[PDB]
Amino acid sequence: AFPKRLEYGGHALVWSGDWSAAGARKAIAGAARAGYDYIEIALLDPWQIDVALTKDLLQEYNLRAHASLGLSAATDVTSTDPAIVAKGDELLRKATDVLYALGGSELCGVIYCALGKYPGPASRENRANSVAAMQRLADYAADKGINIDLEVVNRYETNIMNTGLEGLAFLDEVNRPNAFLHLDTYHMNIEENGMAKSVLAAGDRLGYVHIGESHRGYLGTGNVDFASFFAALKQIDYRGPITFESFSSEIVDPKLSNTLCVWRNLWHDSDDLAGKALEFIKQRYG
Amino acid sequence: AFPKRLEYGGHALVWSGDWSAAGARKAIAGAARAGYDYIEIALLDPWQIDVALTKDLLQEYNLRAHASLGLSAATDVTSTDPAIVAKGDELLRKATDVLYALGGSELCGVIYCALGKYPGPASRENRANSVAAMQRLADYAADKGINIDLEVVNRYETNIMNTGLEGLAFLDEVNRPNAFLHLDTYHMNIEENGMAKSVLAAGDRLGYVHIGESHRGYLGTGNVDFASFFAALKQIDYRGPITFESFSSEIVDPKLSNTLCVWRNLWHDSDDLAGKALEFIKQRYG
Ligand SMILES: O=C(CO)[C@H](O)[C@H](O)[C@H](O)CO
Ligand SMILES: O=C(CO)[C@H](O)[C@H](O)[C@H](O)CO
Ligand SMILES: [Mn+2]
Ligand SMILES: [Mn+2]
Repeated sequence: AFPKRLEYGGHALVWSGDWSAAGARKAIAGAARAGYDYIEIALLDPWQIDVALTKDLLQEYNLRAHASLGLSAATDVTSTDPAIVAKGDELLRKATDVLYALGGSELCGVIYCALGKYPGPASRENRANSVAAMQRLADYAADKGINIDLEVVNRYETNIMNTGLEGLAFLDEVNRPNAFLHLDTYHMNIEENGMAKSVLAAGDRLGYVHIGESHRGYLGTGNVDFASFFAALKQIDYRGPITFESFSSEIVDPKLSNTLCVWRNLWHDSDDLAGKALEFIKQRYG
Repeated sequence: AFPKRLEYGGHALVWSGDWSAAGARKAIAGAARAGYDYIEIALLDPWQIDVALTKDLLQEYNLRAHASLGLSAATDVTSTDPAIVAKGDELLRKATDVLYALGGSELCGVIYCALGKYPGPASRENRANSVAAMQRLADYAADKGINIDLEVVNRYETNIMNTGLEGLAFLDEVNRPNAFLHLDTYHMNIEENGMAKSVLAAGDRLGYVHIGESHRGYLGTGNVDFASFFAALKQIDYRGPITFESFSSEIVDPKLSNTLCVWRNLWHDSDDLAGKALEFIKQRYG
């Protein structure tokens, strides 16, 4: 495992629907302006990013970067189609290479399956293939000082693991020192028996955190018990990335946004949303 | 409005994944054993139901019945395909006919669209088509002394309306005396700004309630603020059906369960779950 620090990040889609040269500048300037330690770049297509341009922007605004992604049908590492697993491995290697080039140390999100709504439950083979793929990815990432954090998401976004408890059982089959649990308050709000159980169970295996309101809008205007969740992080003295994550129809990534079913306009002002979110988080943690 | 009374029901999928002679009896016996006033039949294919058999079962167990359903792609009344909208009209008419033959008074659930994930946001055409289909259904239902209740569901299950406030605007566009809002605590837990606002706004327009835990499991083992929700119902003196709704991989309807992404086992003992649920509800609204 590679060093983790308590640091606060903003998800790219708070600012930019695309990672164009302009999109990258807007989002990096945005996160820096709001007082975030890092930007979390969504690498659903890790070939599209101009890596040298982004590195220059990170230097220019004195900002760090981590990376999240979700696979697609074409790159689903759970697939019993070996060719599809191989495309997944390839995308995950490229995502790792981009992260390393940007000086990042965390590759997180739905990296262990296709992000979206499976029409049926995962077979034993689906899970086994995901475990093996996360073993190959962890081993690849280990050579480049990178930790992987598997994001537990709700039933509409994966059929592999929907609770931190399920994630930990999975991580125990993976059995890699640089593979961690990634929890997200939005997803926890749906799946978890309260906001503390999985955090307490994870302890040092909790490698990465997403802060999202129940509707993914303004923090504290929804149903997420943040009092409970932040008390739990304290009880294990969590010291790792915490990125604010929010999706509004105002800022749209043609794939990610429709996959995430973001039908509603829950905000318009990126800077106001991100500014208030960071104040909300730091008032309750750190 | 056709008569509504404060009464408690169990959703069929608490007991049975099919509506065969054996499945119908298992669900109706289960509801009766737990002391529910009614069973809610999941009528996703209303041509499947043996109506005489079910009517006999309802007599045998001294139980009333309401029906919920979700449309599918082939019967989507939001569709810009007039043949698909027509198929929707036909299925909802058949559903109404079944409910009428069972002496039921409530057709509820996702009757206004295809239950599931849409590839993009609903157009004003999609919504207009839905409102007009719900007008036609309400008028057909009214001839048979049946109320319809529009169930607001989360972003992964509809693009038409995800909050009670959105539900009420759709409802008033329908503009029919026997059309009502249907709220579900599980969906509210995701989309709503607290558990009171939509209920207080709805008042007499709220015609049907589903009680589901955040994870659709045992009541009071999740994240739903039931205290706030039940306080709000009291404020508006809600006197309508209240269905306990829960899904576990323990009991599978091979269509509905997969559509609802029930990957996890949240319970194994139907009678324990249903019994404890009713006690939980009557303790807070009895
Ligand atoms: O919560 C999420 C999706 O619902 C994750 O943050 C995303 O899958 C991913 O991180 C986006 O890049
Ligand atoms: O909660 C629901 C689905 O998530 C609705 O009640 C269902 O679509 C339907 O009513 C089940 O029959
Ligand atoms: Mn997340
Ligand atoms: Mn429901």
